[PDB]
Amino acid sequence: HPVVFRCLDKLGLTVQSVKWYVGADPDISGTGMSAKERKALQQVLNRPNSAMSGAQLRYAATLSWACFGRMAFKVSVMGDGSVNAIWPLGIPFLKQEFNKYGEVTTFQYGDEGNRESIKSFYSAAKNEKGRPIENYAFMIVKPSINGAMNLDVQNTPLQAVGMPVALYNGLMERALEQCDGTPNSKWFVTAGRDIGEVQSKEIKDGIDDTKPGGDSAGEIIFVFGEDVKLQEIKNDLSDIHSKIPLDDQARTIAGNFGIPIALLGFAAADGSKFASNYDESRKAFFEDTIEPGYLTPMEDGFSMFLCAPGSRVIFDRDSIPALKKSRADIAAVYEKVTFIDENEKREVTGWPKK
Amino acid sequence: PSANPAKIFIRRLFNSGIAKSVVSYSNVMAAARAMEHPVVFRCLDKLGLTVQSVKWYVGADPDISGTGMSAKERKALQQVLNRPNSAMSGAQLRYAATLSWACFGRMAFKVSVMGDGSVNAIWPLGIPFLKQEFNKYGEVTTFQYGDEGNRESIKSFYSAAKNEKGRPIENYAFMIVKPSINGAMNLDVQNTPLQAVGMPVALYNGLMERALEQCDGTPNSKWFVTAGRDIGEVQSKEIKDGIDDTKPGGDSAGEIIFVFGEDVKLQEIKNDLSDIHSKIPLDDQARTIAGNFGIPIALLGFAAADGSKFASNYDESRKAFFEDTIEPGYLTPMEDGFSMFLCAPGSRVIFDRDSIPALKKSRADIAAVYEKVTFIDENEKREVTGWPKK
Amino acid sequence: DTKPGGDSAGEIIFVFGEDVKLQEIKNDLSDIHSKIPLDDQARTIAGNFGIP
Repeated sequence: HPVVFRCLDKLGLTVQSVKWYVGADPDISGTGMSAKERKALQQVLNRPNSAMSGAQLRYAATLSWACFGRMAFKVSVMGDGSVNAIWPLGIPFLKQEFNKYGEVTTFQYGDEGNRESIKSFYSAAKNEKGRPIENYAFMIVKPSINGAMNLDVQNTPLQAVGMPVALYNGLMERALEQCDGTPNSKWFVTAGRDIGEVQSKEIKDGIDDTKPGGDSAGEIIFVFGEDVKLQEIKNDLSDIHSKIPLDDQARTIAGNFGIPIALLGFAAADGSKFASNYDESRKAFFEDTIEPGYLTPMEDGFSMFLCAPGSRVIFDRDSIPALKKSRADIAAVYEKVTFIDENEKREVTGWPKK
Repeated sequence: PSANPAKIFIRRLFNSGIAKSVVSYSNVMAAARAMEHPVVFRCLDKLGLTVQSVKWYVGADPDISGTGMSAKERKALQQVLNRPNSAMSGAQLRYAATLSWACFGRMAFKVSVMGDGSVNAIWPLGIPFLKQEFNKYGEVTTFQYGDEGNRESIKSFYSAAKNEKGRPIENYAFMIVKPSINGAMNLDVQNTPLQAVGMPVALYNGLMERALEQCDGTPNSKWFVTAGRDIGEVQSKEIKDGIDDTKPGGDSAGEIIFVFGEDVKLQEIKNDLSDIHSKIPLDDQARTIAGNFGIPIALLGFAAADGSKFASNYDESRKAFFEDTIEPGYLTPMEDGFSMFLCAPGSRVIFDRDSIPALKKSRADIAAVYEKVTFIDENEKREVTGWPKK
Repeated sequence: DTKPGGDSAGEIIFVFGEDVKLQEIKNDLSDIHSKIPLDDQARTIAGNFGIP
């Protein structure tokens, strides 16, 4: 779709541009992984397998989260529990099973041609530290109103963009049909019945000689002894595509996804009134949509299902280009305050303790 | 080897031992006509030039260390990276890769390697002429390049024989892909902007065709004169000769027309061609096509009615286009793929993102601010502004 | 034949011997969705939740 695809690609690229790393948990300590294990998991976090890097994994995860509101992955584990590979699963081809208490016990991945079964993180055998010692899979779900998180209730923007998309498609289809179906002419000429069998040809030959490149281009048309009539045809195609409703549908679709329409490149007549300038919109889009919408869910899910307690997967927010100038300005402002310790100043602006 | 979930698909879609096309014929035709379009060609050229403007180099990996290539090997690979082969330089390789990525959503190259594993040349491969084969576990084994009669087979990086260090010791090829929704990556499913710009392009072409047809077929006349039947065989010629003499350069140019004793009628023919090309929809389609490619319309050159309402200046648009489209969309895939398939672990191919002319003023302006901050080390100040550690 | 791609596209229409009548049809869909009341209802819905 010429509108929804742009939004999905924008979200995917924006979430892709951000990195992460394996760090320590500020809140809970003591059971964390050693430095060697953290560095070992770091390598997998950069090259999950032989056909994908981290950026592509982020892109696929973002697309899955946007379209379906849930994402899943498969994890390969060695004998001692350390991870060595990660694979993404196609949400459309995934099925799950439950026990009588409601915990997921098995993931069924396949279709009518081939099938594969995977043990869930809960049902997989574990070592003394609680880490799995066999291949397993896990999935993340966006909550809903009812509160039953693992059941077939979804929360995605595509729920509500039905009517706008339908109307947009209808208007564009009408516009396409009309251009091909409409005669391409500008004059409509009629004549009486009292013109012979030859002067009738003569008249049209005389008119045709005024075409560009003709023998009498640019001259007047003189007709003798006959009342011919002309009717100008005003083929007004300036509103073939129904500009106003078509723009409104695009605005609604862009809004439901949480993307300021200025960043999408589409038209908006009142930019300065709300979107004061490009940079503020770029900053606001990130801070208000990407951080609480896409970064946090993946961060929390990977931290819950890969790292042992005491460690976490952390996204690097402050290093993004869109926030460099603001970060520098705020950092320069705190340089003057003196009732605050140096460590607190560092903590506020995103730097770690010395 | 059997843990890959991708085996779900390739046993159904791509029978083992049969080479299948990377892209469908319709995509190839769509790409072919794009280069001849007055709108899509400009966008593709803009992307290609902007991407080729950026240099790279071979450097050390900042996250993983050890067992990497020495300085000599890195400098040797630098020569190949600067002069890939006898016909193309680095910039042309970037241009071709950018066009392939923009049109088909995937790029492939062939790498020539000497006996000891060091590289000596690199060649680009045309996506339209490329086919690939899979084993039963779903990993690519052979790349088929050519046609039914003239053919060349290339072993993939995975199945090529390697030395004890894991580097290939014979010619091979590799391909990069853009993920999609269905999860699987190496299948015949693509992700390119050309998927979604069908209707705009079709409508634009239709409107321009109508404009040309109207231009070449509308009578070029300004007056329509009619006369009665009660005019002799000679007076009729006299009337027209009298009217004709008022043409520029005539004997009676600029004078009045005085007709005696006939009821001649005269109507003006207002040929209004001011809207021959359907300005409004034709501009809307161009805006949509430019938008889908992620290029601000101001940079392309086509006009818009709200330039100052969003973008205060031109430089901000130039900077934003780079930072939001070129960096995450094109530079990162090529960087990651080349680092994965050419350099040994502990090393990486790095683009020089901080020397672009568009960002020269911004870097200095930000650097002049950290000079005042004092609760940060000098090394941290250098790092945050892109400078290497002392 | 005056359709785009036809044998006589762009040329005039010359009908001899009949009183054919031609009417222009203006399908004005620029207010198909009732822009103003719809925007007012959207604003009213947004206001009650306390979201600018």
